[PDB]
Amino acid sequence: CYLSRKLMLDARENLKLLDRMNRLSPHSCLQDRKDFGLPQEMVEGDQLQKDQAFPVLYEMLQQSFNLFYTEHSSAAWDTTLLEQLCTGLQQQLDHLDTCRGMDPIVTVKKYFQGIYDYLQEKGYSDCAWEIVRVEMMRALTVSTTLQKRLTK
Repeated sequence: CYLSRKLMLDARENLKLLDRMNRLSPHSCLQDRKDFGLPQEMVEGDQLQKDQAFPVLYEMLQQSFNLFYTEHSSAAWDTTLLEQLCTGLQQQLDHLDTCRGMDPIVTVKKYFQGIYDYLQEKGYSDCAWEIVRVEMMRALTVSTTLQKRLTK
C-alpha cells in the first residue's frame, strides 16, 4: 500500500504519546500484578495469513481507539495527550482503511472485553485506568509488530 511507511510512522507516534502520558501519570498506583491475557502469539510467530492479519490488526486498533475515546470521555478537562492519542489512532485506522478495497478476531474482542469488565468491576477508577494504559502499551506494541509484517 502507498501508506505502508506512513502507517509505521502513525504507530510509532501513538506509542510515543501513550508512553509519555503513562510516564507523566500523576498517580503512584501500585504495580500490583494483573494479567489481561493478550494473545501476543499472533505476531510472535506470524501464525496467520495476510488476509487474516489485516482484519486482526484493524480490530486491535479499532478497539484501542474505542477504549481511549472512552477514557477521553471521562478523563481530566485538558488532557491534551489523550486527545492526540485518540486523534493519532483514528488517523491510523483511516490510513488502514485507505489501504483497503473470525476466530482470531473473536479472541481480540474477548481480550478487550476483559479490559472493560476489569474497568467496570473497578468503577473506572483513576488507577484502574493507569493499569489498563500500561497494558495498552503491550497491545499497541504487538499490533505494531503485526502491522510491520503486513508492511515488510
